[PDB]
Amino acid sequence: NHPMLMNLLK
Amino acid sequence: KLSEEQQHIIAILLDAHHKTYDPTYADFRDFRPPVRPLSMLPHLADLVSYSIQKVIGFAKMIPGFRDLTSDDQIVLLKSSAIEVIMLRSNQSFTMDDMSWDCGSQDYKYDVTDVSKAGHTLELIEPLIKFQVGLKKLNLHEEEHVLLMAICIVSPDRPGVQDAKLVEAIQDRLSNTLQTYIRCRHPPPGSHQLYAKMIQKLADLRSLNEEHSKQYRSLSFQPENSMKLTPLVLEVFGN
Ligand SMILES: [O]C(=O)[C][C]OC1=[C][C]=C(C2345B678B9%10%11B6%12%13B96%14B%109%15B%1172B932B437B%1285B%1363C%14%1527C2=[C][C]=C(C([O])(C(F)(F)F)C(F)(F)F)[C]=[C]2)[C]=[C]1
Repeated sequence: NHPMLMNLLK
Repeated sequence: KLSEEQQHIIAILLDAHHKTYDPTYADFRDFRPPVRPLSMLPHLADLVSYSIQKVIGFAKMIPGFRDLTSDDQIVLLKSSAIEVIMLRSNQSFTMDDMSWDCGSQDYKYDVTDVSKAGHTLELIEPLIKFQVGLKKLNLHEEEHVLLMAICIVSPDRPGVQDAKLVEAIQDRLSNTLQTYIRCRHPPPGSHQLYAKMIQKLADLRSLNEEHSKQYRSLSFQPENSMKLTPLVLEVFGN
C-alpha cells in the first residue's frame, strides 16, 4: 500500500 | 521550570532539523528544471517530493514517534506532510518580496510560480498570509522545530488507530513548547505566543484541506499525474 513511505520509515 | 527532559527534547529536535534541512539548497540542481500550461509543475513536484523525504527524516527523530505502529506513523506523515512542508518553507520565505528564496534566482518561487504548478488563489492567498503571519511571530528555532513536531503527531488526524498514544507524545511536546516560551521567550514577543502558534496549526489544517482539493483536481488529469513523482503519488494519492 505504501512501500516507498515504509522504506523511508525503516 | 524547563526540565532536563525538556531541554533534551529541544536538543534532539534542533539536531533533527539541522540534519534534514539544507540551507544551501544544493540538491535543487537534481530536480527537473524550472520553466517560466503548468510549466512549473515538474520542478515543484520534484521539490515537494524532496521535501517529503526530509519531513520523514525529521519525523523519525521526534521523541516517541518510533513507538507508534507503522500504520500510525504512515497516517501521521501522509496527513501532515504538506503542512510540515509549508511550515519548513517559512525558512526560505522572505517578506522582502513575498517569495520563497532558495539560494538563487532560478530557485526563487513567487505566487506566479505556484500558480504555474496548477494551484489557484484559493490556496495561494491564504498560503502567503500564513507565511507572513508565521514570519511575524519571529519564532526561535527551538519554537520552530517544536511546532513542526507537534504538527506531525496530532491525534485527530484521519486514520489514526492509537490516538491515545499519539496524544501522549504530542502532549509531551506541547508542554515542552509552553514551558520553553515561559522560561526562554522574553516579552513582548512571548505574549500569547503558544496560542498564536496553535492558531497557525489550525491555519495549516485549512491549507491542507484546500491543497487536497486542488491536488485531487490536478492529479485527476493523467497529463498532470504523469508529471508528478512516485513518492508524491503514494503520499498524496492517485
Ligand atoms: O530542504 C528543504 O526541505 C526545504 C524545501 O524548500 C521548500 C520546500 C517547499 C516549498 C514550497 B512553498 B509552498 B510554495 B507551495 B508549498 B511550499 B511547497 B512549494 B513552494 B510551493 C509548494 C508546493 C509545490 C507543489 C505542490 C503540488 O500540489 C503540485 F506540484 F502543485 F502539484 C504537489 F503535488 F504537492 F507537489 C504543492 C505545494 C518551498 C521551499
